[PDB]
Amino acid sequence: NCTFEYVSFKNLREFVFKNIDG
Amino acid sequence: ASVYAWNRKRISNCVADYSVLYNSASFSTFKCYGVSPTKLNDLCFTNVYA
Amino acid sequence: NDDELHMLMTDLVYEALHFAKDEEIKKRVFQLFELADKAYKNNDRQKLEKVVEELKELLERLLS
Ligand SMILES: *[C@@H]1O[C@H](CO)[C@@H](O)[C@H](O)[C@H]1NC(C)=O
Repeated sequence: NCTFEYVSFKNLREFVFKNIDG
Repeated sequence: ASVYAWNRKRISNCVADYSVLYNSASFSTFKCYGVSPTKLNDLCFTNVYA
Repeated sequence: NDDELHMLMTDLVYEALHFAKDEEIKKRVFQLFELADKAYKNNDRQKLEKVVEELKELLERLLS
């Protein structure tokens, strides 16, 4: 079920992934 | 599509402007069963299936 | 009894309209009232009972 779709060492890439209230 | 095997378009994550469909005189009927036809713009749903 | 039934009918009409969030529900309830009103005046017990049973189911759907 494709209910959602969206399209937009030398380096450090930091990310935070959190899931709150959907 | 046919009634037996119809088309189901999933619409979501967009602005569901119903004021055009409601006001349009091209329709022979426009009737709602659970939600008033004039409040459709204010009620924000998770999904609409066409 | 036909008069008791008529009173039940109008109680159901009031409540059915009270909980009639949409317009289609109100329209159906009013139609049911009109049919019952005519049946009552013409002493048609079966039509009056039919409307009452239909109103009960309609209201149950609105409440549950
Ligand atoms: C879509 O969701 C339904 C459950 O409502 C499921 O039965 C069906 O297999 C899913 N279809 C796809 C392609 O994942």
